Amino acid sequence: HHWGYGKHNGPEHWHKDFPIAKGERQSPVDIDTHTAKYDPSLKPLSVSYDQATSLRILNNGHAFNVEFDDSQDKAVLKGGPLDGTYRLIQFHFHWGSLDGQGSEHTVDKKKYAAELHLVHWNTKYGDFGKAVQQPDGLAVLGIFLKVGSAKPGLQKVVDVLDSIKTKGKSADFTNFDPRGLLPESLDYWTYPGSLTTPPLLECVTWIVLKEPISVSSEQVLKFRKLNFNGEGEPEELMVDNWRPAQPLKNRQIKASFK
Ligand SMILES: NS(=O)(=O)c1ccc(NC(=O)Nc2ccc(C(F)(F)F)cc2)cc1
Ligand SMILES: [Zn+2]
Repeated sequence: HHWGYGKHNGPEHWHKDFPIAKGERQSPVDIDTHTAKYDPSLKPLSVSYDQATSLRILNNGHAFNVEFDDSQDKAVLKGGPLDGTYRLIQFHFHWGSLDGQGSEHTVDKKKYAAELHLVHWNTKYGDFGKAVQQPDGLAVLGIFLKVGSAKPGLQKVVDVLDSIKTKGKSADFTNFDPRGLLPESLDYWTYPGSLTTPPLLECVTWIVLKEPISVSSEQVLKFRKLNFNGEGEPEELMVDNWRPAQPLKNRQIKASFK
């Protein structure tokens, strides 16, 4: 209820209301590239976003979510480590106050400027709320952002942020094509984990792409102008909305590539 990313309500406090914060399959994690093992058993990853139907963008006080119509199999993720069909429901990002931090996952302890999460639920469970109660309910495709060249397919997102500055604001966001946020390669790492925000449910198969996308400094600067607060409340810039790496415990990270 009053969780956030500050000193007084941040990740080190979450366990009091959400004891699974100290569980056995929490996310994010550091991806040690030397220890991850290539797995021949992985099937090809299939990202099928041609019929994706975006609807709205919402500042929820923690990030902003671009939401999709998930009432039919329009935009789906299949293959890789996944059994069956996972429907896209929303994407969001986590980012930093500085270009050297912001990602949730790390790669050999490297932090990226931001991380995109494309969230999908397993259609065998009928709805998102049921899926999050299952160990294989969700698949989140995570994509790192580094600062360099602009990402043209992100600009429509950046340009609507002025209209959702504060918590609880939303705006129409139709006809956005999430294909424009992907890198060229679908090479990935995968492991079983959790939501990275309360309620921290252990329901996610994480698929983290190896290739980052590049976004411009100007693009990420606009993310940092958002607010965690509601309208008419003291301004708190929406920055550093990332959970740090958690203990790997009894898990193995698998690579799709040699
Ligand atoms: N950072 S992360 O990728 O691990 C992650 C964290 C929290 C969530 N939660 C939701 O998407 N919640 C949600 C979606 C959708 C609905 C619906 F509208 F269907 F009720 C109700 C709740 C997802 C992902
Ligand atoms: Zn996330």
